[PDB]
Amino acid sequence: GSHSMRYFFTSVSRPGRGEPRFIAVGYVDDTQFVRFDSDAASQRMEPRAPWIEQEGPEYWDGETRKVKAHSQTHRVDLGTLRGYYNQSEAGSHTVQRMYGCDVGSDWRFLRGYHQYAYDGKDYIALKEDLRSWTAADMAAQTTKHKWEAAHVAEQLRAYLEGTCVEWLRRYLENGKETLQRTDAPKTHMTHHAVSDHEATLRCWALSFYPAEITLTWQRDGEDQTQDTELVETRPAGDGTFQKWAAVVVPSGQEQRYTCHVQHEGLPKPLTLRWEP
Amino acid sequence: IQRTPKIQVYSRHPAENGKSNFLNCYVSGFHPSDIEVDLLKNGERIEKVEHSDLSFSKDWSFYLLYYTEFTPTEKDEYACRVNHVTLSQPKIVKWDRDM
Amino acid sequence: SLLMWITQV
Amino acid sequence: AQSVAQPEDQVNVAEGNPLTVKCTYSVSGNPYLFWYVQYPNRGLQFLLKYITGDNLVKGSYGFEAEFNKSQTSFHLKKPSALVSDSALYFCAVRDINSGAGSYQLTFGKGTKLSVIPNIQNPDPAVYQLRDSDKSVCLFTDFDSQDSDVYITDKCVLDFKSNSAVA
Amino acid sequence: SAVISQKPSRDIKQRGTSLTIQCQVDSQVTMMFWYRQQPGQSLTLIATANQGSEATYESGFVIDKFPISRPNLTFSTLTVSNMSPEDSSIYLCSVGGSGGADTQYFGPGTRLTVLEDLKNVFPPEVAVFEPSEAEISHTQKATLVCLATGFYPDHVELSWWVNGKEVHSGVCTDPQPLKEQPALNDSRYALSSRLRVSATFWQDPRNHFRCQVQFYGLSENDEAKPVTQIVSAEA
Repeated sequence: GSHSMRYFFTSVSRPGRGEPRFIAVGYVDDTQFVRFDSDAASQRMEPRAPWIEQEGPEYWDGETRKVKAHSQTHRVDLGTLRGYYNQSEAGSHTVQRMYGCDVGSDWRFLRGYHQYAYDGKDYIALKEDLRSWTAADMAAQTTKHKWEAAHVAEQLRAYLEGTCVEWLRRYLENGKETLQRTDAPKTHMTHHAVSDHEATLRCWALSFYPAEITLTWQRDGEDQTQDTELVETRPAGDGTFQKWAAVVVPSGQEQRYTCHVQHEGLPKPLTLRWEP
Repeated sequence: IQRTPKIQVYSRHPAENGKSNFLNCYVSGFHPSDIEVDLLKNGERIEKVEHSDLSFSKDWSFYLLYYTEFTPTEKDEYACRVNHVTLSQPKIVKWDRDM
Repeated sequence: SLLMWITQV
Repeated sequence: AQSVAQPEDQVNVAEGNPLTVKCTYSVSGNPYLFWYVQYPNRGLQFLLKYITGDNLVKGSYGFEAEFNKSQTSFHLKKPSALVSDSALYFCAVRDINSGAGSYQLTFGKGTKLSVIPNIQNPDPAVYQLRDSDKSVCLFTDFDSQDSDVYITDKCVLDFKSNSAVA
Repeated sequence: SAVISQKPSRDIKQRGTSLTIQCQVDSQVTMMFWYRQQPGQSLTLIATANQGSEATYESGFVIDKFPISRPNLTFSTLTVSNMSPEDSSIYLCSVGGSGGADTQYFGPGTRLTVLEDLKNVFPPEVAVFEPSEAEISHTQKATLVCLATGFYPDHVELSWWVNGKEVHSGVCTDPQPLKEQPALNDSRYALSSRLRVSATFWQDPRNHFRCQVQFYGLSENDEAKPVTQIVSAEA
């Protein structure tokens, strides 16, 4: 299996008195390990996975230092962006930041990234080469020249190829019991008559990690991307995920229909067929 | 520009009349970040509902999971009420036991 | 672990 | 860790000669370097910084410094000194590889630069000045080179002559 | 360019009291620090002013003694509680971004003189001295001298005004004042200054020559009154 570390930051302006909202969360693959919330009492970076708790006070203090710099920078940013777009202080605006890194099965650097958005739309992003920027509009171009002068991309490449990669490895080792597991899907099928001459078949996948899964339905082994309701992969609450797919079927003809489950924890891909 | 929340209402473990379980409401794909989410028990909301920390997907849209501890029966109807800037009124979604 | 150097837009 | 040594408390120079304020750095990772100046009764003012790229960095009023990796140095240089440049000068480093979240620059102790002005027409002579409403002594026009008796130090005005009072 | 107001600028207070120094900034900025420096000496970082939570303190500095508050990114205060003579120094508010390349700015400073006996605060006596006829003969020039004497604490600002208008050129004030009684623990100070001109400038009796010493002392909110004032003498 390959692996990722990702940090997601969301800052939101609240017009007038008091302060804006800031939420930061860290992920290793699809497992949240940290958070900071500005409305929380502690004003510290907090653990959200038992394997990170064992980190020392020097870790937690440093991460609390850095996340406050992230927080304060985002607040500064909100005013600047309001200034670039010539916007009033009355409106509520959202800033979002995402950065992190992926590794191969060899646990070497595969790619790094750093994406930034304003009101739910791409503003500026670092390219896969990590030396140059992709600006969305004229305001972002103004930031691009400033970040180019400040050698921001050099600093990010250093973190993304170096520090990011090393801490991911450590987290994968320290949290191996949870992070390096692969819970395969527990599958089954259900049958419900919808009319006189129609039935609904629903293919269920439960209790699986990681989240990436593929559920196809097939009629005579031909793909059926039409006539098929697919709910989004959703979280169970216990660190595993859930999904289902479904098809409307002319009753009598249930044995022609197959559901195909692909997943990391499945040695071979599964194939289900209804059986009374 | 503003996206509207998708809403799924569902249990952690498979529903079993008179046994412990966690009722979930997964809201997702919405923007901006502000959102109200209650869990109902025959039209009237439950007090001790927790939620996950806010994050977002590749298209920048937010997602959150709200949950509460519960014991279902045949008589009790559960639902998830959600309000957002995009919605003129709140959207109620009933818990389908087989979905 | 978080990035250290964060530069304002 | 990160630190800078400024190994010289006082540095002297004649007006118009080369001035050299020396700074070395020690850093675990890679350095961004900084210079700051303080004239009396003010905060530290920014001069220049080596971020990356060109090792020679030029700033203001003909101030410069070269990034020398081998000697681990970033000495401030200026070809011809003015008198207004007499000040407290601070070097400072930032370990760009640090991940510990201490964002502040780490400074040196400070080197005091004294740019002594030129005296073209030296003519040292004592004088005795009287109160218009009592008397004091004055040793003026000289070249740059007891519990109850009081003596002040050197002082230069603008023609330029030194002076000192008793 | 981030400019940093600090108010007050100078203040003299006594053992046991507490001063609350402010720091305003013309725009909103990421990191804020509180530094403390002796004149002509190294900077010592007190703490880091975090927006919306307790400041992070450096070893040797505790919140009980050094309260810090940061409501806005533009505004912060440092209080220094239960003061003593050793706490006397310049208190600097520093500011800057959290970027790698970003420059760290400082502010004008705040001079804090902490005293045990506030009754030893006395203002200066300004006496002007005339140029000798020997100097006029030798150089065709005239040097005026001004002596401030018998003042405490050490901080004053001497300046000359010719024909009721200030002059910086041809003027000189000492680098630092001198101790009148060097042996005592805390004695009074003395300062000198010079002004030079043409001989015909001084010989012209219609010309006016005045020495001006700003003495910063107490305020009217403290208990003749050695208040903050100007002292001046003419010739």
